[PDB]
Amino acid sequence: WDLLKYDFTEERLKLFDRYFKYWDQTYHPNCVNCLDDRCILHCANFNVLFSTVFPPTSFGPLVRKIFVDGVPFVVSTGYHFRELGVVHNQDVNLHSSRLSFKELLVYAADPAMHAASGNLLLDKRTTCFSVAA
Amino acid sequence: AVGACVLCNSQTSLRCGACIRRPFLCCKCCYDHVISTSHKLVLSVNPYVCNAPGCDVTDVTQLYLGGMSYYCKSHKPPISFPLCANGQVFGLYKNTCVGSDNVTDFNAIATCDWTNAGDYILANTCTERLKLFAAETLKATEETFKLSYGIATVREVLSDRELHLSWEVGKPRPPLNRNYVFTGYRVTKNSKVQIGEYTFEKGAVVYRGTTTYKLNVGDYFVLTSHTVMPLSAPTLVPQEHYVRITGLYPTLNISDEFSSNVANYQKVGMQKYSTLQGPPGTGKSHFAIGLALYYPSARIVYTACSHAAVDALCEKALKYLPIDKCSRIIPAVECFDKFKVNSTLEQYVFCTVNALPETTADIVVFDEISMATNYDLSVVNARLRAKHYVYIGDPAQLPAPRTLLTKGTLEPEYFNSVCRLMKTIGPDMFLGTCRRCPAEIVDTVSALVYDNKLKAHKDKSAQCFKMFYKGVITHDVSSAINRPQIGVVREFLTRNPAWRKAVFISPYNSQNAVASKILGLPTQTVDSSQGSEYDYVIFTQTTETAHSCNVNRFNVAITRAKVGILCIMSDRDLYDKLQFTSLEIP
Amino acid sequence: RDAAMQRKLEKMADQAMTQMYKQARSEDKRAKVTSAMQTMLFTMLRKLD
Ligand SMILES: [Zn+2]
Ligand SMILES: [Zn+2]
Ligand SMILES: [Zn+2]
Repeated sequence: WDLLKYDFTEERLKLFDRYFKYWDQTYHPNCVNCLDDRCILHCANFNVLFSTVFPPTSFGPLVRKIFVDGVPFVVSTGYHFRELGVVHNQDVNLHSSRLSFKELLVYAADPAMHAASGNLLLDKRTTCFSVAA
Repeated sequence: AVGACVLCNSQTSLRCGACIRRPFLCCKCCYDHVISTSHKLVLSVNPYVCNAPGCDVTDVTQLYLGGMSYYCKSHKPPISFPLCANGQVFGLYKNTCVGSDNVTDFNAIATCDWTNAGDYILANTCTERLKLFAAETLKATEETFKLSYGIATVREVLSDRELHLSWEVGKPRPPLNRNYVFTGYRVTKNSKVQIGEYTFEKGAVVYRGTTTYKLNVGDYFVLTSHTVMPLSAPTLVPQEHYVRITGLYPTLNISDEFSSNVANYQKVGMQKYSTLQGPPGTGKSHFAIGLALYYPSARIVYTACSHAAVDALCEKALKYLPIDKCSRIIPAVECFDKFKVNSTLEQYVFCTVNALPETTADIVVFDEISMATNYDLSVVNARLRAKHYVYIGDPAQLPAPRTLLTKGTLEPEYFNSVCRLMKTIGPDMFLGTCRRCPAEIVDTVSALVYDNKLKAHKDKSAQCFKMFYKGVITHDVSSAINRPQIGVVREFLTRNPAWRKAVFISPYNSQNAVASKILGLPTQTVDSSQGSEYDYVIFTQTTETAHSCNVNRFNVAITRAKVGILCIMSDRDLYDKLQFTSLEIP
Repeated sequence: RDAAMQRKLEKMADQAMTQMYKQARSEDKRAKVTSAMQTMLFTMLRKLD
């Protein structure tokens, strides 16, 4: 799979049509489109099965380059859950003058900047997907 | 939140909300600023305002302490405490405060919105902290007054040096000078992008820029100002008489290139901060340049109040100082880019106050001290920290842009902190060998203002003629039209076309605006032209008002020419004072 | 009454001054933490290549 590819929305629908063609309930590959919490659970159950196919590198925070004071930043403007599908932030500022406290806290808590500013990590002690050092 | 006071430098948490700068005030100081002014809003970690829902009072003496919040009389709880008590507003450090009997100066600085010269007089005749607060208040009100001007919405782009520009109705016309450069930022499809900084001046506005650009639809230029940060560093540390020449490294080899400046350098090496009173062109541009070569052992830092005035500094600096070892830091408007960027550790540093990082040096030279204000001096001293400060010039130059000044122009000795000691206690140093201007101009300025300290260079050719015209005064927008002067221009140019090889000097470009219909030459302002001049000069005063063309305007504007200058003395001030030639129409 | 209402007002003023000191210290801590976080973000962005 393409390393940059994270959506897989079409692939999830193709998997559902291939293995659950006559499952008579609407399946939302992205749980943002679900009707209620019961539908969220229903579609997340299928997303659990369908995410075992897609690469583990395509999940986690969905990051893009934004500019603050004209200086580029790498922040997570979305997330690709193995269960909730692709979720995109709604209040995403690709450009900004300055961040006072709230956006500063969000970007500090954001693993995007730390992972992008860290060294690639291959930790063979654990089978868990390492991100960065 | 918490900081030192302006009158006492004592820690306090009270800030005047009705002050444009909101300085920190001691409890006694806050009380004094509250009782004697209409400043009824005082700020703290929380604003001193009635927090009761449905109330809008914003006083302080009417505000009472109720519970954990603030209330007025109409909403205070039964347990209430007056904010104004014991001659001090309730705030942090209510027991550790000294106050000051000098409270009228602070009130005059704050209450008066910089309308007359007395505000500047009292701002300059006080302590450092009060002067800095006055300077930042003046900058804030200058920004407010500048934002109340017209907005240039470009409807069409016609050609170069001229635009099909229109604006709104009612909004006034920007002034003539370059002090109102436009730095607006337009939007094209999604957000703001880079535009650039240019100094639009009146010659449908001529731009004095060396680069080219094509405007688009919806692009507008605004008088963009900056946020005035608080000023910490003083203008200058007090002087002290040194016993020996210290602070600068004495080298065993001395420079014999400027024999008449060795004594000046020796005297500078004895004083902490010094300033030499010399007319424009009296080694003003190269005094620091020759100092950097006489003693190549001091960190020489050059700075100017204008970004467009650095070309005169760099014209001969590259010939005198080395080019390889000198460099200019390029921030991330037209200057050299062949230098090496990010040269933090360098003996010679060229930069501007807008983007000057923290650094240290030994000798700092500030050319063009007339147009720099106390805020500019504080910025210069805060960006660059050194034990010596050198000021080149004199108060008898073109004054600073006192745009909000409505009454009579400020006296030269009140322009800056340097001008205060330059004219009251006496000039620390003076130049007695001024071999730059001939006998006419040097003798005139010596007999006029310069304490007969200048001597004749060479003989006066007495080739200058003055005609006796009268003219009529009529204002249309900001200038006047004089057909008799149009007549005398031709009556002077009739003799030879070789007279024209000159630079047209005029504070107001109305003559160029009138002539543009037939000639159309690009317009440039004389604000930043020192150090570069031609032999012949074309001078048309066209004015007689003391508001701008006052007594201290022409005595240094006639010093630019070498031997040829128009000396049309249409004003009845020095006509019957000198001996030139004059004739009537045959 | 002068030793019960005035003494209560003095205690209330001391409590208010203490709360103001705590709020000022909180704002100073906010400024320090803001500067630290901003510098951390700016010094980790420069290593992004
Ligand atoms: Zn005030
Ligand atoms: Zn005080
Ligand atoms: Zn109230």
